[PDB]
Amino acid sequence: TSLPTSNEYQNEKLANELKSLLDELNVNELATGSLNTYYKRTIKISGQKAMYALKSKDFKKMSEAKYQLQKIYNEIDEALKSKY
Amino acid sequence: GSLVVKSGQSEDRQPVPGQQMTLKIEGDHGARVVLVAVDKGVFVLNKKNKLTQSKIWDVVEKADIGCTPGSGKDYAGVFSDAGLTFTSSSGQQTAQRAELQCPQPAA
Repeated sequence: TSLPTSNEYQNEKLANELKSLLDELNVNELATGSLNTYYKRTIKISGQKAMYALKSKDFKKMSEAKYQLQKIYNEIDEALKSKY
Repeated sequence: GSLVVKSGQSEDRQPVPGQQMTLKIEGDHGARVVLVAVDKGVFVLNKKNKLTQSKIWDVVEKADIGCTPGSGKDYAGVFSDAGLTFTSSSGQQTAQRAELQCPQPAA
């Protein structure tokens, strides 16, 4: 074996980056138990979008869901610092 | 003084139900501010009997003791028509006022 090709790299990297967030999904999803309903509503929706995008291996949906899932995470991180 | 209420977010667009947003309040120091938010849909059924700064001054002006844009018939009239009373040791005094309200607007 040698090396990947054109769509062989970027399409795999995005998949890994999307998976990294999906692993700690239950972590963030359960972290909204004490937060408001907004965070609980946004993460349960942005959650599937990341999973369905992963299995489809579609570059578009994976990226579209990567930032969709990354945004909600950051919004939760800040939502916790006002609570210590 | 001055009291202004604008959006804390110096950027971005319209929020989403449940989302947080910073609310900047520019007022005088040491002043207490009471807030209240109401759906505009309510004013579609009734917009009367609200509270406006303009309605406040309108009341203050109505409670004015002056009943003349200026000047008078004589010296004793100038003071009275401006909401004042003059009295001296020489005798020159103003017209006795014994009525609360201004002159009945006789067209």
